[PDB]
Amino acid sequence: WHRGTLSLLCSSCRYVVRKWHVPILGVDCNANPRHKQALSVPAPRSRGIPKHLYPFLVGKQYPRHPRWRQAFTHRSRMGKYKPQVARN
Amino acid sequence: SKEVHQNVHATYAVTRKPEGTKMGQGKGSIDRFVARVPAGRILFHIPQINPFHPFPEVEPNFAAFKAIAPRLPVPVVFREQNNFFQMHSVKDLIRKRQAEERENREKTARDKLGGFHTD
Amino acid sequence: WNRNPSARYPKKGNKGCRPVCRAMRKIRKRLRTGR
Amino acid sequence: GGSYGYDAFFRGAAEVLNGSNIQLPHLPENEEQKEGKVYQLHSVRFPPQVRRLGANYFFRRQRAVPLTYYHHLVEAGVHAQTGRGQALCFVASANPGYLQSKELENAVFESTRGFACQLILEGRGVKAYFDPEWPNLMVRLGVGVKPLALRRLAEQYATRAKIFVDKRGLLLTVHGYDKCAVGTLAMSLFNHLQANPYTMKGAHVAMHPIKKKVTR
Amino acid sequence: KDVQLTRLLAQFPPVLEAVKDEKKAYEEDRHLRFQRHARQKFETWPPEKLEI
Amino acid sequence: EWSFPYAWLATSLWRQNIWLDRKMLANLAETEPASFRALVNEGKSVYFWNPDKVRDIQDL
Amino acid sequence: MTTREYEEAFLPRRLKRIKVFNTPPPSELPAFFHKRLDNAHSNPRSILKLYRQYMRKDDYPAYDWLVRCFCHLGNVFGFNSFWATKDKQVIQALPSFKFLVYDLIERKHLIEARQVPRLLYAFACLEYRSWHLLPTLLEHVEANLEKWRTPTLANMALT
Amino acid sequence: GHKHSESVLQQFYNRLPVRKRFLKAIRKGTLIWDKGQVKIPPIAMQGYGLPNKLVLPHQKEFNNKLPKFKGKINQLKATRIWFQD
Amino acid sequence: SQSYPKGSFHEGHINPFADVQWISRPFMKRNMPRDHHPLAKQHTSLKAVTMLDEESGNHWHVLDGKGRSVGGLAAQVVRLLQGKHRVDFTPRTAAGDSVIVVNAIHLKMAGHTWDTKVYKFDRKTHPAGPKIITAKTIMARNPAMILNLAVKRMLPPNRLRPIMYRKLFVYAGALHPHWQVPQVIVPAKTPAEVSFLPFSVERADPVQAAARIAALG
Amino acid sequence: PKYDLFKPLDFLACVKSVHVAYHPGRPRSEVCRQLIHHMKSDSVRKRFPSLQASYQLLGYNAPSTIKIELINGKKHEFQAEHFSLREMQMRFDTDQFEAYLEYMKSQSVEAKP
Amino acid sequence: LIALKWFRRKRPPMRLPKYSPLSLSLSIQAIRGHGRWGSEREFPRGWDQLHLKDILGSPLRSE
Amino acid sequence: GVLGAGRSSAVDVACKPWKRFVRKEDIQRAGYVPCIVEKYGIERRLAIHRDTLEALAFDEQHGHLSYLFQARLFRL
RNA sequence: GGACUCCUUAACUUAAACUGAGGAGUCAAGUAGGUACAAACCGUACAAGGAUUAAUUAUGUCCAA
RNA sequence: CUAAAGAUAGCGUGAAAGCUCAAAAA
RNA sequence: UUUUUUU
RNA sequence: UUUUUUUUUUUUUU
RNA sequence: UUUUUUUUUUUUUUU
Repeated sequence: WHRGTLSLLCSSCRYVVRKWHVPILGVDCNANPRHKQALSVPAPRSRGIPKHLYPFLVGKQYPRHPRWRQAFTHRSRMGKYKPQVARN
Repeated sequence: SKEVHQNVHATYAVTRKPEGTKMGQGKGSIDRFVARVPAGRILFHIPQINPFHPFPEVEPNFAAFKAIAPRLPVPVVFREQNNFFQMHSVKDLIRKRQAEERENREKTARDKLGGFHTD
Repeated sequence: WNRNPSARYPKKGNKGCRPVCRAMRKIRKRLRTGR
Repeated sequence: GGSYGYDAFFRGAAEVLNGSNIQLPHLPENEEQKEGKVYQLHSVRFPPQVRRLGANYFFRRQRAVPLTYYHHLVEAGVHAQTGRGQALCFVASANPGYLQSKELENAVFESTRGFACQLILEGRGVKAYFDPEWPNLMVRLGVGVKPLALRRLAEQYATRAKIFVDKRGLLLTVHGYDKCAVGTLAMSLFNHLQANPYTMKGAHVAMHPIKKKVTR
Repeated sequence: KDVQLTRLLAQFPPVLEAVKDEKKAYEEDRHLRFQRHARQKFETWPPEKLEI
Repeated sequence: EWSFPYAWLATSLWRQNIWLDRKMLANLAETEPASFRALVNEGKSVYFWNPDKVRDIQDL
Repeated sequence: MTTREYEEAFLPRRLKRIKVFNTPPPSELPAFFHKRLDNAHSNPRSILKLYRQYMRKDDYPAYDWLVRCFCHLGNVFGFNSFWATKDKQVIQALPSFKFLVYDLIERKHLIEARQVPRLLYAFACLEYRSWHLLPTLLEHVEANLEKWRTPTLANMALT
Repeated sequence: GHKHSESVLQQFYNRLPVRKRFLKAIRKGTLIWDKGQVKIPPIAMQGYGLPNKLVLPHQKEFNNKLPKFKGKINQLKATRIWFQD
Repeated sequence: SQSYPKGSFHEGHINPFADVQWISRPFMKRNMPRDHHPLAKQHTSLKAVTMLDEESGNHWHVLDGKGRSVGGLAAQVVRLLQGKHRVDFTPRTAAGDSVIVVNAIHLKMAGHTWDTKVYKFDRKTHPAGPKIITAKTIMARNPAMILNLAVKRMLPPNRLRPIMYRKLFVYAGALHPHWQVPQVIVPAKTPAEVSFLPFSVERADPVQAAARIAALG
Repeated sequence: PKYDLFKPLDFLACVKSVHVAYHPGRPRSEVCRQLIHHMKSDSVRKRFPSLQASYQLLGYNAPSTIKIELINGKKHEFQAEHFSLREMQMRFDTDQFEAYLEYMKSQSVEAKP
Repeated sequence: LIALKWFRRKRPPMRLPKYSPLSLSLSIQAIRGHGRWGSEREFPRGWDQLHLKDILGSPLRSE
Repeated sequence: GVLGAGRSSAVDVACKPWKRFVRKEDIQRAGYVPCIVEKYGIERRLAIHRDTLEALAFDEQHGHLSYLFQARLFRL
């Protein structure tokens, strides 16, 4: 009875390991042969996220470059609009 | 016999492109309704209070929530808050009494042999 | 699923976390923030 | 290694904290063994056979707490025995668990009496007779079926274990000095002597009968 | 160390007999032989006895 | 060769007010073995410093 | 909110970290360590670490403190304790213990009469014998033969 | 091979100098590749805490306080167990 | 013939709760290399020996790779082969010295490498693809190859690689067939004498010894 | 599955008769009481019905004594004040296993009274 | 010969020892007066702590 | 009785000063909870140990911020 | 009546290198360096010209180096 | 020996019988 | 040139 | 731990 | 428990 997980269903179940083609876990039951479970058909694994990208993933991500051109511009800073400036 | 209550209601509407529409010909018709459930919001709760105060050795019951947590599209965590305080605990008193009895016993045993003076 | 094209290869060390033509950067953040 | 999984990243691995406290196989372990335990040094007197273990098991083997060992050797109706005039070994330790290892008892049993096992035979016409003399074992598996030559096993296990059969031929006893060998032999025998659940014609290890079945 | 210990032991030659605590076994079956890589024989078609 | 890595050597030299380019260093290393050894010995003295107290535990 | 990693990702990697808590340092090393010794009485590692810290902080620690630390280390391996002789041998085979005994030997001349019984008891407990201090201790014992109490005389004879 | 384009995850697997037997296993999920070695995937037990190497930096403080298992697989008494993704 | 090979994990415990879940060996327990019981004389290994020659200018380095790591050994060998250890190193030419390796069979490999490692050999326009050969076969047939390939893949990818490769000598056995070169392993010598006896022998009373012997007899 | 072939033998297994004689209140007298209670247990009564057990209380200060006779005619005598339940069994384990071996050979262990 | 420095054996010294939780737990139990022989508080056993403290703290007599 | 109305509920804990040029984040990372005290007096800054504060805050094994937390008399 | 990326956001299947907005960098019109392999990412005391010289930067320090 | 033992938690049969667990003692 | 395990 | 080992097992807990 | 990561260009894991 291949299953994607393992659980203790009997009163005397024991988590063992079978020497199959590959090391595979399993559950053996003495009072019921039907409860014999073998974890050999799991779900496909996903592609994990690298650790080094953690800093730039979680938390408030502020803009890299700030905005200053809109707050920097002035008539005095332009030769075409400087003469029109009047302090009187 | 038990009572339950819901804390989230489906009111946000969402549209979907009908099968047979071009790239862009305006917004599609309403498809279904969803509820914007942010993190930390409660979904279901049972006001029922654990009556078994002098029995802290038993964990709560969450079979009902276990039966539906796989269904939900979000990870859920069980919770159970009560009015039970530390000060009002019998564990402390039991501990105290055990300590006292131990001490008493020890004292008695030392005094019996007479290896040391009394008082 | 999003796994064939080159706009989804993670940044490795010394790239700035935003190389040319990336989508997964903004996908994961969005996902976490709400899907 | 260095890669977060989707479950632990997004979901945060919340499944482990989504289990119920009901329909459990076993009751929770009582949290009684709290602060206030007083340890003491226990000592046991074992027969002089454990000397065969040597220092490699008592000193070389690493352990959490020290494991001392001493050998009290003494020069040599009713068996009126006392605590004096005989040899023995003192094994003392602070952990009672170390004073109950199966190896210590095996060191004595292997060189004193050894081990044994039994197999019971059942079924109509099932008989386990003997050839002219050892080593030649034949077992008949029902009426009309040819016997099974079991000489291979006996030759394999010669001088390590021996097989005995009662007059009736319904019991297969195995006697040996090696635990492993004995067990292996027994199970080897039972592998081809296993009984059918329907006809119930074969062999079985004692205290483990097979359940009967019927067709619908 | 081995040299020095051998020299020390050379000065105390054995006097009494040694005592052994080896494993007990059925010595009677010493003359038996076991063949591993032994093929199964089929002399005759109808088998009178099954050879495992 | 003389059990003195470049890593150490560089530091040792610089700490000494020594201003010798890698070109001359390398040329010396090949043409003037003795000269090079002199430099290495000079550097080692500075690099390797003893503490204020020395303890002997040979007989203990 | 923001994460520490995020913040740190835009600063030199070798940049030092600010201090959150600052308190005055201990003015008197002997008085500072005497109070610390009051808590370590069962853990040999704590005693050894305290001695190492004092040795690193000062080149000539207090002789009374050194004697007290040696007695504290010796007391742990008592006769009624469950410790083994291998644990005493490996302890004797440590460099820090050799440094402590060397420090005691250097200024052995500052040994008081009342500190001899404790040194002998520690020697008996640790099964460690020296020809560097025992000859001096015996001189004091014989000199003050006519002043020791009966229990001390018996314990010294047994040791 | 004949396929023109392949997934990066598949490609990665394709580059593993191992036997077919282990390749299949790896593909399936019964086995993992890490540090140039193949080992059994981590085991997630019900109620017990997961390894500190798999949780997020901010989750380690809470993970360390959970119960831990210091026994063998035979002695394990977990109601349910599965591989940690 | 009809089933998968018997791995090393088939003969031991399995511990999933650990880094080294199962130990792996090139051969079975009953198949591991061993020495003949009748030693005609005892031998001792010199670790490494070196021969200089000013006239011909060809230097030799004989090493003992007994219980050493393949990677480390390879790494070390590479240095010598390249000749980077000398002051007068010229990348254009091969400034290295001849290297001899013995006891290659005794090498070790950490992790599950003996049972989960293979080697690929490219084929020019072959439908079947590259030929795959397991490491157990290579160990069985020619152990030296294990080190040889590691060194080869370590050496720079240039036209000098063959040259550098040629000078390398690896043997599974103890001794070598070379004529004019010292042996790493030489017959053992008599231990040095000691100027002191670490024993204190004290005989007992002959009468009591005889009485005890008679009682025991 | 996992079959249990070997099983430890009970203290009262293959025993013909047992006799106990001790003085209540004597130091190191727990063995006697434990043995008595074991002998007069329920499990014992069911597993070994043909067992002859008896205890005596001495009216004077005297050392404890335990006498055990097996089915094969072997006899043993021990002091409760210098031994334990566990230690005692190791002294006569050989004869007990000899008798059990003979019984095993001769008959099946699954028999019932 | 210097070239072959990698082949040299080395053994650093032991900075500090290592002990198990039970080994450390037994030490405080012994110090508190629960040694192997018995309870010092219940009965004064040999090499006790209180007697040693007094005799070694007041060894000299009063003039 | 145990459940009597004549029972005190006050707590007494120590605090640490808030150093100059110190952020909330720094303190938080250090293993402390920053706090301030503000009415009927000058504004004071303190830091309370996490393991000490959280223990009072979350006085249940399967609970969140308790109601009682805001119903006490802290003697800082 | 513009191609990639950062923050906010409209549309879409919280899809797509699309479709369209608000404000910073780069390319367009940028060299050499790093990121394995082909503008957009990091860094630059950023390419008038010549020579066998010294430096805290992204970042590295088992081998290819 | 004393103490304790759910209207009955897990096996079993044809309506039964029988075993085990909890509790108690050690 | 590995660390930790209060009293 | 024993060539016990196609999906079958023993011993010892390392 | 830690040093060893997407080191996923190759070798190697020598701790």
